[PDB]
Amino acid sequence: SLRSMISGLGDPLRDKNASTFHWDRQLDDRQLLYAYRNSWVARKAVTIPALDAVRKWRDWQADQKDISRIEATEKRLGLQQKLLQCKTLARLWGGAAIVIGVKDQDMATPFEPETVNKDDLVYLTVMSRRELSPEELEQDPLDEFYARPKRYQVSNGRNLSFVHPSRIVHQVGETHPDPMLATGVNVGWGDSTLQALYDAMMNSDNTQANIASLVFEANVDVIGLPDFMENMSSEVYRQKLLDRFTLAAAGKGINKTLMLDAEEVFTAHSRSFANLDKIMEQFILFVAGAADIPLTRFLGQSPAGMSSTGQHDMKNYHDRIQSIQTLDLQPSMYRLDEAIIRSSLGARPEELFYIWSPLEQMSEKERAEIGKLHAETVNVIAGTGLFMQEELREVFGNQLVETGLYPGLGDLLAQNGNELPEWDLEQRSAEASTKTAEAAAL
Amino acid sequence: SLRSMISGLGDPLRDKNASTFHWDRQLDDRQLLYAYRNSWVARKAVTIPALDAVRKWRDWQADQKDISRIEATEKRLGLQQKLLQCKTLARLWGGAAIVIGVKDQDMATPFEPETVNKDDLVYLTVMSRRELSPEELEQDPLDEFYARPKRYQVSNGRNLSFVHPSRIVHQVGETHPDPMLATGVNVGWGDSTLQALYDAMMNSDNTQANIASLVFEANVDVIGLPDFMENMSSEVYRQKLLDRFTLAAAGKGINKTLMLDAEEVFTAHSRSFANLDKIMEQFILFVAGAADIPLTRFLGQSPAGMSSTGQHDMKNYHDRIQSIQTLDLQPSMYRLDEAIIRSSLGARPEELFYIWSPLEQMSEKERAEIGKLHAETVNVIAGTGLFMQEELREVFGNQLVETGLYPGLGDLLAQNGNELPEWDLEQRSAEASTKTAEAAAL
Amino acid sequence: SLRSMISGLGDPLRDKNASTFHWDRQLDDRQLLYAYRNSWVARKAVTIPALDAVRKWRDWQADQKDISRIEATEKRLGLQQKLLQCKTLARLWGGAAIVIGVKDQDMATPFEPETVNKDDLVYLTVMSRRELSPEELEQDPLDEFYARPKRYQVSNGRNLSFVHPSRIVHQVGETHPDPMLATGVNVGWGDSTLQALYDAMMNSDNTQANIASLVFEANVDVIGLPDFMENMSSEVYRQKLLDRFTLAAAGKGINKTLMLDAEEVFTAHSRSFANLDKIMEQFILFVAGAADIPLTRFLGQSPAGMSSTGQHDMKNYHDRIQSIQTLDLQPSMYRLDEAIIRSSLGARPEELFYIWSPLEQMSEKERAEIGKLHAETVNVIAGTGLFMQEELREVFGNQLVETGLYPGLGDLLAQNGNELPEWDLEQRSAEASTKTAEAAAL
Repeated sequence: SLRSMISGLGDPLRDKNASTFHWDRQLDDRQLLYAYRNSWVARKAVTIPALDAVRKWRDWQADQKDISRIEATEKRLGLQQKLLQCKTLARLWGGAAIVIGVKDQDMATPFEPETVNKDDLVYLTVMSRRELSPEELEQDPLDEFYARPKRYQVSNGRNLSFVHPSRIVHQVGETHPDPMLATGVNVGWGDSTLQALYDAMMNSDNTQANIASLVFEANVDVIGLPDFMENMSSEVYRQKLLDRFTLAAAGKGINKTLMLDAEEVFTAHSRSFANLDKIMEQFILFVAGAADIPLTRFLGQSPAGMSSTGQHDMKNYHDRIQSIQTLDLQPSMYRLDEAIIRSSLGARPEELFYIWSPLEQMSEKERAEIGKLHAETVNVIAGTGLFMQEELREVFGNQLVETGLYPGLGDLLAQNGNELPEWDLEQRSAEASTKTAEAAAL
Repeated sequence: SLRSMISGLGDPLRDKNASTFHWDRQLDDRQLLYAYRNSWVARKAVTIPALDAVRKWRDWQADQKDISRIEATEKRLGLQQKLLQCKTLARLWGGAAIVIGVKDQDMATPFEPETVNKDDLVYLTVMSRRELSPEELEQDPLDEFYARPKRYQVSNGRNLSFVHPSRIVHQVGETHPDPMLATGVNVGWGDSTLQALYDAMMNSDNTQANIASLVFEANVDVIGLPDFMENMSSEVYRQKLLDRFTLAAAGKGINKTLMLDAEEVFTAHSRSFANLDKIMEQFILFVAGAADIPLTRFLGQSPAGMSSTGQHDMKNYHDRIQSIQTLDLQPSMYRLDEAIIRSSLGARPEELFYIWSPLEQMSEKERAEIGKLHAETVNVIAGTGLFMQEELREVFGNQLVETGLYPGLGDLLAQNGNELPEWDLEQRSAEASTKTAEAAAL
Repeated sequence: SLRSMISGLGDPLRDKNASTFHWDRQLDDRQLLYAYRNSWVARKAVTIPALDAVRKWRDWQADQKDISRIEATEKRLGLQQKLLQCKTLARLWGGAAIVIGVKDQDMATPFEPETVNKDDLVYLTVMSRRELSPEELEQDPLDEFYARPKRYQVSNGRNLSFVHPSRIVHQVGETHPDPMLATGVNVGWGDSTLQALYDAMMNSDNTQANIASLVFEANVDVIGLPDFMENMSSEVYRQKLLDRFTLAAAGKGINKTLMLDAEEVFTAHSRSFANLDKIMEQFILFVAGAADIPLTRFLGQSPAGMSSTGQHDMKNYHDRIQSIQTLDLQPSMYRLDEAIIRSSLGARPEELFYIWSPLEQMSEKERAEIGKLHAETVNVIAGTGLFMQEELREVFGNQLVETGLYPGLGDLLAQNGNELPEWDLEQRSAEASTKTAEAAAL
């Protein structure tokens, strides 16, 4: 910091630039509901960066007619919607959690739903931190889920139901830096995301309601009567005055002219609206920066965006979503996603995985131009002898279904699976001339 | 420095330009928590330059079905998330540390977890400088980890647990220049990154709360009564006045006209908002420069970016992240990354390494155009005789999986490994005509 | 210089333009620590032009399986980080030095670690000028390291340890012009780089703290009471006044109107913020020019850069770094870099060297287009008979690994080294028809 001996440039008593500033903590438990429900600024910062992470998602890899019924268990349970509805409650409140139910599982055991090799999966109920209880910490620096609550008092009505954390997907809004020293309602949970952007939000919403108040007082005018103290001294006298000024100040304007006495004044006070529109747009920058959403997605496609050059428009926004898909949704679904591939009739392979779907929407003419190039990498790879032509039917057959170009492509077990008559029992002509190569040459 | 004998241009008593300036050190222990939690400026400067360094990461090299289970030990331990959660605490506080646990390892020995050739690795717990203790320095100028604490008092509750630094990954925020003369809480640790950008942050956040205060006082107006000293002299008299001015100054504006006496004044004082919006944007430059993040990532995609030309948008920002991946995360993981490749059933090769993944997101049409060119370098290289066609199946097979173009490509041990019938037992026709070359020519 | 006889244009008594100016030397020993730690301007000018010189570095040349273990000795000692941590301390302070330790080496001898042909290298400790001592000069104009200190008192605690300069890499910040006449703490060292840019730094940081002070006084207003000398004459009277003006001047603005007496004044004084934002940006030019960093790297990608045309953006900045890599890091590592290639089991070749890695980051699509052209220079060179096809397997095999296109390319000693069956024992058909050329023609 700077401090000058003359002119007081850094003195915390005289100068107040940054020399007299600090931060006090701020807390909120009820107005989180009021702000989310009654403000479009607060509802957009909660929903949309969590809604764009599960729009397109999770194309699997192996096909032994098994990519079809590994999705049938997802569509039955509604795992797409229940991960969206969980992440938003973790975004609004301090955190939320969805709890897994495998059939015939007892209590908060050391609870792995990984060994059960059946087709038994029924429960996916999702609850916020309102309906859970993080009522331990267990600071032992050797346990799995260290500094995490080990036991969840969760039920309504009938029983108590201690639940073990390995039965629970654990979702937080923002990770607290010192989780043992943390306080408030969210003890074993994270912190809300209306915490940091509360000051940026209330600066913008106050100046909207102030500048829209000045438009009513766009020009107020006064009329000064000489002895006005005495006309307004009874009821019968003052209604003789104010009934006539109603009919005389109703129709003034372009097509009527006022008549006044030479004493009466009639000045007009016009307010100023200079530069009050570049102020309104510099505050929604600081909200959109606080939510980490560009103004081509926040505030829709706004005309006041002049750095969206036509190749790198929103490439930073899809770099933020892929840091949620691989850092907040990928680790916490580890007791899932090996249990649901376990529910393919009990059998679980090892080289079975998934990737996340790409996020950029492509045009219909661009998807035709993409599919024209994928057919032409194959023509160059198959032209050189480096892979089996039995082999390329699987790989190019699999890449061309998840593109969505030829979606009705059922080739496994219907179209002789992966076998044609012409692979090995037609390449005799290459095996014939090598038998004639040196035998009929010398 | 300049100094003139007349006009006092460099005199530290008369001129105060830079002649009367110095720096005093500044310290902070509690408001690091308040600023990180309650300010979007401070939380963004901590998280995002440490979050973009572990988004995409570490594609390995050798495939003897071993790139699959060398990642299974990473996904089990959660090494992706626990390196992100470690670097942020080192970024906020003075430093942080994650400690390795190999099964059946005793104490703070001269502790190499490199010789143990088993499949034994369980513990990865990550703690800040709050929960460690750097309680030596050992200034001997010959030891490994010179000027580094040699012993860490770390446990909670039960025992004391001296821990050796070779069991610990050591992460700091900013490296202190003179580590022996250093003081404060962080003795053997680094310095926080809210240290340097504290002045740049508080300049911007003060001027946000001042300019949003002037919008309430956008135009205040006064009304001067002639004898106002005497109406406001009791309770019954002054409520006769202020109840009527409520109903008379509530509805003034476009559709109602005030009536005043000819003595009463009613002036209106309009404040000025000239150039107060180019000031607001020049202070977030100096924050984004202090955090070393461009305003196309800081403050999202901001419309006030006019030097992001369409080829070199953020090429400086990915040059900064690759200087973290190879200078702060690459050396400190040296007792890791040879222990985890040791946990491939005890056997560790020598020519096994990794590179860091590229950081630029590519479009879906651009990844089709990249894969169309990789197939065409092979067609030119295989067309000239310089490499084995047995050999190019491995190299082009390995480069085409980490691209993500043909991800379901299991060719090792399933597709006859690396062997086709047509490599050597089909090139007889080239070996036939050379037997007919000079034998049947003379 | 100019000087006019009338109008006094160059008179050092009357005119003060440049006629009354000189320079006094300036010194600083403690505030180098305060400015580096508490100012983002000073820390960026030290670290970044020294951090971008060791980001990518030193691809070696010969491969006889020896480029792999000539890097294993670098990665073991941490020579990448310890050259970065040395150059920054030389950049901040007057200079710094890293000292080499070869096993079983005694004292400050005439000390060449070049003759020792073993695998013995353990010590790399790096110390600033704080922990060394340049306590001779030896002005004899015939010696190696002329005007350089010949002996370094360096240890802590136990012993004295005279160390010879050929055991030491000598790094300075800025080379002093007259090193024998030099004074201060840095006698045998260089000068700091906060020396020259001290005036440019303090001009910018003062005007940041002044213009952010005016925003608090954006519009101050006064209220003049007629007899205010007499209300403020006791304690009970003045709190009757100031408690009512609190509740009357708290809520003034758009939705409340002040009521004053006709004597009371209420003027409002609005300050001026004209052109105070083009001043703020002309001072960070002169800092970035002083640090010799363009504003597309200093201050991140700033929107106020309008000479970064899309082909020659930062080509001057990489011309400055290559003048550090070949003029400050290349000569001083001469007792290294022949000792570390000596540590390849004692044997040192002669035609073994390195180049520095290129600095421009390339896109992923551009690295595909680069590799498509390198395959096509080979197709034209191998098509003409000017080089052995045995030979091009080494050269194009070596250039295609350091590009990073096909990184898993182990061809030496695994893929029959450099030999195929088809080089010489398949070109019989060219040697056959020349035997049939003139023999079977006449």
